[PDB]
Amino acid sequence: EPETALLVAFVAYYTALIALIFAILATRRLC
Amino acid sequence: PETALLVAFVAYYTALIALIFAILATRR
Amino acid sequence: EPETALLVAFVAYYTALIALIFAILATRRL
Repeated sequence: EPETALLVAFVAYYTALIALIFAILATRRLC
Repeated sequence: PETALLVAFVAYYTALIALIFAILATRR
Repeated sequence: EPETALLVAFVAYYTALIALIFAILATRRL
């Protein structure tokens, strides 16, 4: 599957951005 | 291809772990 | 639970960046 690779990469790219912001929010919530 | 889809799945599961790790820190 | 969750937030931060890299690395294969 050639087109499926972009599907998982985009989901991974946005999910990692969601996890990136949550880590920023969790740091600034305690601190 | 399978070689690129495998790397995209690592990124996906690594993003899932980072997302779970973020939840564990929020609950505390 | 106290200052411990701060370090766990740092683990989530760098793990997400690693996921961002593999998402870009998987795009380079196309």
